[PDB]
Amino acid sequence: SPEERYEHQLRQLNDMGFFDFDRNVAALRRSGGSVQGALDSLL
Amino acid sequence: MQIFVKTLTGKTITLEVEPSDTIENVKAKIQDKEGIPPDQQRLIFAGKQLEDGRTLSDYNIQKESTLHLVLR
Repeated sequence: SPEERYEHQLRQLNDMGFFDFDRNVAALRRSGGSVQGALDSLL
Repeated sequence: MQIFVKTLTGKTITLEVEPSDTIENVKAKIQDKEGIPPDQQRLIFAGKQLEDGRTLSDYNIQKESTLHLVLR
């Protein structure tokens, strides 16, 4: 499940001020777990 | 005042800064401590990518706030 799989990255994103759970999970799925790669999409 | 800068690998950098310090200045401090060139640095706070010409006070960054550093 992506919510368990990305628990750490989701916490990082929340700490950074990105709180949209479905948007974050989708971005992390498309970047293969990379916060670095997800960030352009989230901004 | 002190602020913190956290990397994605979990390294926390402590910086000495002033409220009227620019983001450009903060990236330079980061370079001095950690060796990261400023052009590679993306600083994130409260869902925003911080812009070089703005100050810490412009973003209401105060004592012991934590910024996140993401490399380009």
